[PDB]
Amino acid sequence: PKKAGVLGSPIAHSRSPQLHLAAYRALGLHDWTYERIECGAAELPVVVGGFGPEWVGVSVTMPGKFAALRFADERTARADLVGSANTLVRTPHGWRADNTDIDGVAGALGAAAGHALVLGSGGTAPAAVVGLAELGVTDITVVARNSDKAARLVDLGTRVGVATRFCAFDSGGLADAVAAAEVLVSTIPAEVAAGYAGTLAAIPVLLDAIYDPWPTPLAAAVGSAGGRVISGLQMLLHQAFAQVEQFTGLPAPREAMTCALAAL
Repeated sequence: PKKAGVLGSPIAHSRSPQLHLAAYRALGLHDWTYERIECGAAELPVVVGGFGPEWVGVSVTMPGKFAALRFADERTARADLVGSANTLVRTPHGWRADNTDIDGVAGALGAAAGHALVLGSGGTAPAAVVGLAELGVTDITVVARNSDKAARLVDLGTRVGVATRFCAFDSGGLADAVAAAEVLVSTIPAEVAAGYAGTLAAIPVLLDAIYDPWPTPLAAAVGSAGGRVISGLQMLLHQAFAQVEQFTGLPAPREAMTCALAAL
């Protein structure tokens, strides 16, 4: 019997246990548990440090992903690349940090090329840039409120081989940016994106990281226009596959987890 869970604040409405427990069931790991743990950044070392030996690893959501990367004694190249970790895995002597939000974006989209648009400068935005690059996107426009953080994201794009630029929200460049991109990944709150929904509506494909409440105004606008709409639930599904594999040592049971997501 082993233990896993998700660390975050807030955490009460996490859908991670539904996915992980569906997976453990399908794998015949019936005795494993997966718990929602209220945990902020400063509290992360207290909780993970206090884990007994039956803990195999934990998922980490906001606001602990930077603290998670620091707490680990070992970090994957991709976690290093995006600058934070949503996964901690127990190793013989310590903890390894990974970031599966990259898989979350790349897997939810399946494929992409040419030009992409990313809303937001922090959160899952770095993972989205890397995930987009991974799929073979060659040009990314970052649209964000924070111009300083956006420049850092732009440099990351450049460093994974992608022509990357910043476009301010209310600079009069957004329409041109939408017209040139084939896919939009939105990492900002639905409340912020809503006012831009009319301009963003024309995008051929939307991946909205938000999944609750649903639909977001942006999703409704794109869906109304006939664009492909992918909810945040798909990102959650695809980032969970790699965590299940690292926690269990077994292949992610994709059909069982997909059935659990449909219920979600």
